Amino acid sequence: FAPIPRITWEHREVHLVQFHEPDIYNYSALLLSEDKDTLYIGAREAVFAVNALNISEKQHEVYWKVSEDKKAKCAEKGKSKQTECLNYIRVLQPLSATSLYVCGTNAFQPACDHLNLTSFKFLGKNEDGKGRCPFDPAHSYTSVMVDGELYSGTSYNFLGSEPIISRNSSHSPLRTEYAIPWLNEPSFVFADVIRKGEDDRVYFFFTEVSVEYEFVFRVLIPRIARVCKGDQGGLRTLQKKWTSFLKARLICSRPDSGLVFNVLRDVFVLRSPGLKVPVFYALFTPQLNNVGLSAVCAYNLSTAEEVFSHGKYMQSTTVEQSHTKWVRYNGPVPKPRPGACIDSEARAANYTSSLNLPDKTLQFVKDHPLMDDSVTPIDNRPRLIKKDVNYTQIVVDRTQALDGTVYDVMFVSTDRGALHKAISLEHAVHIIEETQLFQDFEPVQTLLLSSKKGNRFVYAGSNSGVVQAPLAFCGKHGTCEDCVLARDPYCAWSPPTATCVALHQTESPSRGLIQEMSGDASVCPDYRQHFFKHGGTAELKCSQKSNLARVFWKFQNGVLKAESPKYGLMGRKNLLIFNLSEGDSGVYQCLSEERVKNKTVFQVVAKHVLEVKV
Amino acid sequence: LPPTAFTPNGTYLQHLARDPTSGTLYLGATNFLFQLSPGLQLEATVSTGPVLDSRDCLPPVMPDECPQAQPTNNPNQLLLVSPGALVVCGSVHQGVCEQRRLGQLEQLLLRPERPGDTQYVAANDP
Ligand SMILES: *[C@@H]1O[C@H](CO)[C@@H](O[C@@H]2O[C@H](CO)[C@@H](O[C@@H]3O[C@H](CO)[C@@H](O)[C@H](O)[C@@H]3O)[C@H](O)[C@H]2NC(C)=O)[C@H](O)[C@H]1NC(C)=O
Ligand SMILES: *[C@@H]1O[C@H](CO)[C@@H](O[C@@H]2O[C@H](CO)[C@@H](O[C@@H]3O[C@H](CO)[C@@H](O)[C@H](O)[C@@H]3O)[C@H](O)[C@H]2NC(C)=O)[C@H](O)[C@H]1NC(C)=O
Ligand SMILES: *[C@@H]1O[C@H](CO)[C@@H](O[C@@H]2O[C@H](CO)[C@@H](O)[C@H](O)[C@H]2NC(C)=O)[C@H](O)[C@H]1NC(C)=O
Ligand SMILES: *[C@@H]1O[C@H](CO)[C@@H](O[C@@H]2O[C@H](CO)[C@@H](O)[C@H](O)[C@H]2NC(C)=O)[C@H](O)[C@H]1NC(C)=O
Ligand SMILES: *[C@@H]1O[C@H](CO)[C@@H](O[C@@H]2O[C@H](CO)[C@@H](O)[C@H](O)[C@H]2NC(C)=O)[C@H](O)[C@H]1NC(C)=O
Ligand SMILES: *[C@@H]1O[C@H](CO)[C@@H](O)[C@H](O)[C@H]1NC(C)=O
Repeated sequence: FAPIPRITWEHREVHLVQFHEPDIYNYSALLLSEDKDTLYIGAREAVFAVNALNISEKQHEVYWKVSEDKKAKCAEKGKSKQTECLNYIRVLQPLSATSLYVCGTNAFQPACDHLNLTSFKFLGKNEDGKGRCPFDPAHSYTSVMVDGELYSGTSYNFLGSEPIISRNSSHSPLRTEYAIPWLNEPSFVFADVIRKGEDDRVYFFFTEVSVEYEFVFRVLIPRIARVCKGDQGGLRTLQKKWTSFLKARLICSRPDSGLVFNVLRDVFVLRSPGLKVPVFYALFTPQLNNVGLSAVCAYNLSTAEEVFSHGKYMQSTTVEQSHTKWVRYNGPVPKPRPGACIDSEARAANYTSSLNLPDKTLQFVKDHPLMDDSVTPIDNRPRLIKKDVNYTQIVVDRTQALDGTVYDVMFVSTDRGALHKAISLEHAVHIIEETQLFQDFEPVQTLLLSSKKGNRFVYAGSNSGVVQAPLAFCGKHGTCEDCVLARDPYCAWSPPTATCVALHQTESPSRGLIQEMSGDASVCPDYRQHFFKHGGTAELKCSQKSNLARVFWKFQNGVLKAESPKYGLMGRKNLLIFNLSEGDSGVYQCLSEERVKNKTVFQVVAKHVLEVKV
Repeated sequence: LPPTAFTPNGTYLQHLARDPTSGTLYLGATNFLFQLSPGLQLEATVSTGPVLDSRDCLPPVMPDECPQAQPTNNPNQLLLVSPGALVVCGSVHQGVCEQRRLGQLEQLLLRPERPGDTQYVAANDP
């Protein structure tokens, strides 16, 4: 299990910019512009444009509030008039340079519209968002705009009994089948297009009730799925339906410890400036006995692609003679491959679209959407497993250290408004710091990263507002030792400026900078006076930031024992000399000790010169 | 004078439908459709099969796309009189249906040229 966050930053001790509109709640949708300087917020009954560099600067505002006759219609359907019967923005996507595509629950009448960016006024397109947007603010939902066409995963109805992964195309509308083999009680988590003869694919991530597994209760299972951008459906069968829909198990577990995380919470696509293949960073929690635990598994796209392209499918079979069981299909697979895209191979066999695929192949995919092979993580284990924390959303920044060693920086939000910064150091997790983003411990519902030159920020939304944080707080570190010991690839010590700087931001010289991810503060170069009355009591204040260090006191060059009657420890860090007399005068030193590898790192926290009067 | 029985040769009967209007009876049989008077007088006969078929294949059954197509008999799956037409669904070709003129069983009104999965009506198996 991952250790405790090395340093805890109170909302008070760091520079965090906040945004909220009075009487406006549920800041669940976040979208930043092309230029990255304008962040758009989708809340309950409102859409805003804020300066992404200072979220507190409100630029534009637009509302989409529900009428009383629509609220009462919703309430008459036994829903909560002042809770669920309101317009929760669920779809906030780029449409053009001059517009956004917006959908809201709208007292259970999913409605879509175009937000005119030049005016920040809605165009009144008033489209029926049934299938595109959920009815209930409680229902799961995911959407990705690909080539001005919305690819959405949510419920097709009011009750949330009909799930749907569909494309609102207008030219070629396509949707999933309303069948258990296709989708079995899913809870949508994330979707994105993975761009390139070879066609683009639109991946979907969700948790659904498993068909392959049987246990005491119904077992959930994380799913990775994909569809082909060029899909047009089948001609005779799969009319207006996906022909390219294949899914597989997403497995996040440490078995030598019986830890299985079968509930997917978030998915982030690490788009490597260097690496040609994207890495999905997926966030999971266990369905069973969650108390709570969180795990972060990283999946190489190539792995998943290997399953969808060459993996054996699963067959459903009748078993004695009213039951259905699912097993590996070892029978003959049709050609062209069921679920495959219109690639170079297909085009050679005179196949231009799904509309001209053989009925043999189309029937196969319709009856075999599920793959036998699981999609496994890189190094076949989670990147991080944490206890006593319920992680909510994830973002990852691939950063180059001073050394040139590349670290994948994990920003993980909690259900209590906190953000953890973690890196997988040499075969062990290091949680650099934790920051309390929300003073009200509101769970971070959404998280969004901008790693772009200048505007390097993380944006977190909750029901109470939005928070803007940098990727590091290098300046909070006082000494070179403190700067190095942090083991943050973002932070380096600058001897000329006598400040711990943010490497890859500051205008300090690279060649003349200090950073050691080993934590060996050895690479570094290197008195509060008091006058108290006789008989009186002294409180010598001492504090440090490491949650992984312990402090001890020293008087007259010896390790002082804070025991009654002469001594006491107030708050485990502040020394208390009780009965002051001639001999108590002199130097009192507060020291810290923290283990890095095998070695211990002692640091002098406080220096005190106590003088007792006569 | 009028028949007291109807015993078609070289077939088995599946369904009967009476036209409330005219009294006309229609009979759904293996590879046959019959139109009888209310007095059981045979008025019209329509062939419904055998056809090249396979439950694994979709209509229109093309030999090049369905090499396992073999001659199949066509027991009547559904036979109902509607105000406009006689509704006819077979066991063959995925349970596809058609509409025939009432009183002119021979006259086809509607039989979709190229049907899709959403038009496979009846059980494709007797
Ligand atoms: C994600 O999965 C892909 C799929 O294989 C990984 O890519 C491949 O990794 C192998 C392993 O070495 C590469 O093979 C060889 O690399 C050595 C190293 O220099 C080279 O000397 C050999 O001649 C050969 O190239 C293979 O080329 C490479 N292919 C691609 C497209 O990347 C990828 O590394 C995985 N990424 C992660 C983070 O797991
Ligand atoms: C949108 O944001 C608002 C802002 O907090 C959320 O409001 C909160 O709603 C919950 C109920 O869902 C309130 O909890 C209470 O639950 C008990 C259990 O029965 C009930 O008896 C109480 O009357 C109350 O409803 C919570 O107090 C309330 N917060 C505030 C400040 O009023 C709202 O739930 C969010 N909606 C979504 C879909 O996230
Ligand atoms: C989007 O909003 C802009 C903002 O007004 C609209 O711009 C006006 O467009 C009309 C022509 O249609 C011009 O005559 C006005 O002078 C424009 N005013 C401004 C301030 O630019 C634009 O038309 C809107 N687009 C749509 C589709 O409604
Ligand atoms: C969602 O589907 C609707 C259904 O057609 C799309 O609506 C058409 O939109 C185009 C402009 O993009 C208009 O020119 C057509 O006249 C519209 N037709 C109808 C019936 O609405 C809509 O654009 C789709 N939206 C997205 C984001 O894909
Ligand atoms: C982690 O999240 C779980 C829920 O997923 C929390 O468990 C709930 O805690 C509340 C607090 O009293 C209880 O009323 C609920 O009955 C609990 N539900 C379940 C299923 O246990 C858990 O406390 C959270 N723990 C941490 C460390 O975040
Ligand atoms: C932007 O941030 C600065 C930093 O303190 C603040 O002074 C300024 O008022 C903020 N702008 C707005 C509109 O809040």
